[PDB]
Amino acid sequence: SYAGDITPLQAWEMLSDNPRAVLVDVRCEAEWRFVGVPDLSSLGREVVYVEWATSDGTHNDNFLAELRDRIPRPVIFLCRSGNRSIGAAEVATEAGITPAYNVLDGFEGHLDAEGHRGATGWRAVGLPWRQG
Ligand SMILES: [Br-]
Ligand SMILES: [Br-]
Ligand SMILES: [Br-]
Ligand SMILES: [Br-]
Ligand SMILES: [Br-]
Ligand SMILES: [Br-]
Ligand SMILES: [Br-]
Ligand SMILES: [Br-]
Repeated sequence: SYAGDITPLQAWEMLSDNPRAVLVDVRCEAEWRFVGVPDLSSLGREVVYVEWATSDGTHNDNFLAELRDRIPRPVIFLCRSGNRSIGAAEVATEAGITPAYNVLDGFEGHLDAEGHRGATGWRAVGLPWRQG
């Protein structure tokens, strides 16, 4: 039902090929603040921030209303590790905000053998990001 899963580099490529494509960071405010965020300044646009889950881990029941308010064709959804963003992509799709894509591996990726993230995901592949 949602348009597809794309890897972090594919997401960057899609944004770079489509001036009206939108990156929606759906992580909670605590992750934006303490972990960091993608940086689209080199593409002359802003990231759209709408929490899927709030920082207590529970769903933002105003997500759709906020999403429709805050966007800006392709709309690309980014979570911590690529999994909870599928729900956001499905909500976008059902709202006719399409094509809606999910970023595999997310911003931080999976927990590796040492109990560390930063192995896969947006930052691991060095796509533009900032935490100050
Ligand atoms: Br679609
Ligand atoms: Br990749
Ligand atoms: Br476009
Ligand atoms: Br979060
Ligand atoms: Br916070
Ligand atoms: Br925003
Ligand atoms: Br998320
Ligand atoms: Br994970």
